Amino acid sequence: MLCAISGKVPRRPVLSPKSRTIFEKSLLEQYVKDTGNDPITNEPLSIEEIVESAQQASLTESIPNLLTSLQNEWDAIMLENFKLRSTLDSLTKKLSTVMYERDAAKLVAAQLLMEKNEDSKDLPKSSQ
Amino acid sequence: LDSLTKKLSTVMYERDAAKLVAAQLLMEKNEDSKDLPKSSQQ
Amino acid sequence: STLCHHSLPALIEGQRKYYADYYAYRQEIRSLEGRRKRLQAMLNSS
Amino acid sequence: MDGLSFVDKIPDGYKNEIDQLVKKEFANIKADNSVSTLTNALYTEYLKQRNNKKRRTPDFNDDDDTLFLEEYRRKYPRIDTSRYIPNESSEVSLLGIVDSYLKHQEIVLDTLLPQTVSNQWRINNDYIRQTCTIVEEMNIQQRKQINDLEIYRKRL
Repeated sequence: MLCAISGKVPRRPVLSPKSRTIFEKSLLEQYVKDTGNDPITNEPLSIEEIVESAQQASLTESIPNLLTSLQNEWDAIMLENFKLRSTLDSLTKKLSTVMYERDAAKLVAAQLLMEKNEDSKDLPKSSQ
Repeated sequence: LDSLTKKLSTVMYERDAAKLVAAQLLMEKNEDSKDLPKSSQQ
Repeated sequence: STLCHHSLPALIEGQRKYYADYYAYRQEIRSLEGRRKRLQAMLNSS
Repeated sequence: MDGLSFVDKIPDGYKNEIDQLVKKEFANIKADNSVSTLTNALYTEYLKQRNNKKRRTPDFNDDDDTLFLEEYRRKYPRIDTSRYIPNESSEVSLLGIVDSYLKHQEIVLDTLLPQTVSNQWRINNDYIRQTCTIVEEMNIQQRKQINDLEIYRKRL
């Protein structure tokens, strides 16, 4: 019911036979011309390999399609992707804080595995 | 975004899972300290 | 995917936890099997 | 690596104590054209490009360029009445059928929520049986150890 590239609701959906994932026609035709492969599974796919109604009620107050609707579409495109670049930069910083504290905890267990077993071994030697 | 969020999630869950290893290991190490010292004294 | 990954890492670490405790149990069994022989040798001198 | 979760029934003070040990180790180790340039600049500035609201502004008894403006208002009203005439002919019916499409889409999301919920419970259910078995193996190991510590002192 949706497209698996943009997140649209497609008007002419097409499905690929190598991996069954429903894509909008213009977006999947653009990908095969760029690099001739399926975007999801990275398998060989061509334009001839692809295999081919939605209602949107226009608002009662439909000038606004030129002015007010079109500015809000290119505002919401601009602000979201910039906030999404801000989302991708923060996680790669939080990836670094994850692995460093992970490797810090590995050195704790590596240090404490030598501490515990030798402390137990000294209890076994204490009996003699 | 989602592919490293899997790497973020799997690390943070395993970090707190490996963090619980230390809390168990430190308490057992502490028990072996007082056991030997009370024994080696007497 | 978390609990799928949490299942796979913990199932391999469980065997390493037990086999470490298994080999530690074999060494404590040797101290028990040897200390009884010295007490068994007490009645030999009697 | 082996930390029992369901078995270990671990205080919040132990979480703070173990985090200090981790923190002490942490201290030791210590593709577009020019459209992308405009979109990044507009979002960083947070400012939007202005649209033409001149058609709302037009006034009577004005010059030849504004005569073009008032005739533009006439073509917009004839188009607006034509666009309103299609909606009236369609009736709500057209708004009704798109609402039925939304309920079918919404139901598919709820089924994906049950499928993920069923699978995450199954991964937990397999883990819970392993933790209980790892409990008894550790408990029997501890009981055998406490026997050996007591026996070795008794023999000596």
